Amino acid sequence: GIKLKRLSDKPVLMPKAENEWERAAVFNTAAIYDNGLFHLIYRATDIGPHAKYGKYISRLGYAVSKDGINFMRLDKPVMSNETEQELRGLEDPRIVKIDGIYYMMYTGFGDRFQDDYRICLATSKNLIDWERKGVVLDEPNKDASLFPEKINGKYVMLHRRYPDIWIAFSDDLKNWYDHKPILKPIPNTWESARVGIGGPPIKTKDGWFLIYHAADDNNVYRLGAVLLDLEDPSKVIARQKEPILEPELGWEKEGYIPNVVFSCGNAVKDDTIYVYYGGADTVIGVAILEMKDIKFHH
Amino acid sequence: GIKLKRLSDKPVLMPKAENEWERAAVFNTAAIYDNGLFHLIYRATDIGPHAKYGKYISRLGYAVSKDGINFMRLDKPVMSNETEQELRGLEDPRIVKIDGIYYMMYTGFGDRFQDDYRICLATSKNLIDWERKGVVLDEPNKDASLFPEKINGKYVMLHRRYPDIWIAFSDDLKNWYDHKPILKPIPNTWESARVGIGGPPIKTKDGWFLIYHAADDNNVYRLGAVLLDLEDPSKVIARQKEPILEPELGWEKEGYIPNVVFSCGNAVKDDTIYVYYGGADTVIGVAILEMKDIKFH
Ligand SMILES: OC[C@H]1O[C@@H](O[C@@H]2[C@H](O[C@@H]3[C@H](O[C@H]4[C@@H](O)[C@H](O)[C@@H](CO)O[C@H]4O)O[C@H](CO)[C@@H](O)[C@@H]3O)O[C@H](CO)[C@@H](O)[C@@H]2O)[C@@H](O)[C@@H](O)[C@@H]1O
Ligand SMILES: OC[C@H]1O[C@@H](O[C@@H]2[C@H](O[C@H]3[C@@H](O)[C@H](O)[C@@H](CO)O[C@H]3O)O[C@H](CO)[C@@H](O)[C@@H]2O)[C@@H](O)[C@@H](O)[C@@H]1O
Repeated sequence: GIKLKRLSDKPVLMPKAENEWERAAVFNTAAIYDNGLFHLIYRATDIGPHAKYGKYISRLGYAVSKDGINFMRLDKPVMSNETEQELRGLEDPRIVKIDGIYYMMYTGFGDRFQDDYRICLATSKNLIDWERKGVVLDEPNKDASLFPEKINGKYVMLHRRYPDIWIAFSDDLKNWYDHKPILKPIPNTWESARVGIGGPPIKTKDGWFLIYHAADDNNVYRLGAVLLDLEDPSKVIARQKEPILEPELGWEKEGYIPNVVFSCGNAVKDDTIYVYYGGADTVIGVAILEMKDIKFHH
Repeated sequence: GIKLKRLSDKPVLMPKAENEWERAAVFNTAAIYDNGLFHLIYRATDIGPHAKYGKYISRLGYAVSKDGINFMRLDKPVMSNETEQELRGLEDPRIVKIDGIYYMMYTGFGDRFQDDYRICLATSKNLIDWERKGVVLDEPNKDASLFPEKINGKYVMLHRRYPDIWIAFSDDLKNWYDHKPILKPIPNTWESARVGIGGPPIKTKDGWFLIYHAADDNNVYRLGAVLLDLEDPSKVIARQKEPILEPELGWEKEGYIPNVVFSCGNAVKDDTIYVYYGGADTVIGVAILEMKDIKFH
């Protein structure tokens, strides 16, 4: 079945000692192909991203590439910790573009009380200047994105009421309705502990192609794939049994958080999907999948 | 008359010692407002830009800003020294946008023989990925730009056959015709030694507003202003006698090349012109002019 193919045995982006805001880790990046270029909005921390290392703050950087492998990067974050909901920063952005506007959903980590993390929304026309729209769902939640277009006149979002992937609908992005779970962990497998989306889903002629992540009972993170019905994305057409990507290389297995591959971004150019992923919550790699190779076992 | 007003008493961009390609100087930048942002394509050198320091190489960097004062910058040049005409790099870019395409004219400095510098053209849709189109005029020349639109069906360019500003016309950017001088130095003034354009001209209801630079007989560089006729830009309607900008601050007067202000870029947002300029061939500053204040005596 479906296996992602690494474009490089080295990371495509790494932390930068000279800049405090991204000195420790760059990971879990949004990705989009636009106007002839691959664009990354990447999560970056000043400290290793676990409480055992310290009070890490996540900020969002910008990088750009012609080929999807070799990146140039801006020296300052395009979004920084500004609100109370963002006391400990902004995490794990997912971006789609609808009618000339980029919609980014990210985790605002406050850590003022138990489960003080919230899905937040920001919009942009240019990926540099972001306007905050506030909390999307006022509840402990993350792993969220819009679908890249309206379905039957409505905005559609994926979210993650622990430990399951959920879907919901909205007329205006302000109020959400028709919440329902669509994907759950499976006991005694690689995907037993929890599930959550990767990057935003991608429209194909056979359905919505959605990459997801899961953790096993040792907290090893891997990626998998599902296909959702076009008109009712709450309906799962197919779910591949085996992972599409697992920690294999040294920088996937070792880092601040061991044995993690984790995606928040899948850019598309000429029928090739470029899946960007965090390795060990420390660096960013890329792996590809050609659209024609999206096949689920009949 | 017309005076540019500095937005800051500090530079808006400075060299960055940790990157070789822009370690010593950033200056003489293109500038354009697009999609809610100010964009700079800046000239950068690895060492002080004078022969006494060595064989400096110029490369082109990218910077971006919401407000036109505070910039973020990419870590690598968007264009580097690649051809024989660019042995010593790429200098002094001027950019305009026509029908979704950015046209950048820059100096390719080869230094293989006397006067081995040529106006070259590159195009982009995104300001990051540039496609070389080659030499524009095969002759010693610089200080060049397209006009930001076609006039009577034709591309129009400014150039500088030393020491005068010239104009020329083209159907296709490949062959040029109707070369004519439009602006010359004036003896016993601040603009006695030579003249050349600043950034691309800006369309006004009264004519084409063109910032130019000049050097005096001590090689002090200042900016001035002219107005050209809309339909025949070879015709000068007005020329201000006094400069619009001169070296005054420490980082304009002192640096690798003393007493220089030099512009290759003027971005426009909501009827305000943002004139970016090199100071002392070392750093970049910005000064503004509101359209309503464009008045000639
Ligand atoms: O520094 C002010 C601006 O100078 C021009 O570009 C520089 C250079 O100009 C040529 C010539 O250069 C002299 C001397 O002025 C210069 O300091 C040294 C540097 O090693 O070389 C000398 O030959 O000066 C003439 C008088 O204006 C000028 O017409 C010549 O083109 O040209 C080289 C190659 O193109 C360039 O690297 C230098 O920067 C301007 O075009 C701006 O670039 C400078 O701001
Ligand atoms: O969004 C805030 C932080 O959430 C984290 O995930 C938590 C929770 O984290 C656990 C550990 O798995 C984690 O390594 C350490 C880091 O200090 O904190 C613990 O509380 O794990 C559950 C299950 O996956 C999530 O539902 C929670 O959101 C990480 O994602 C951090 O990166 C993030 O800053």
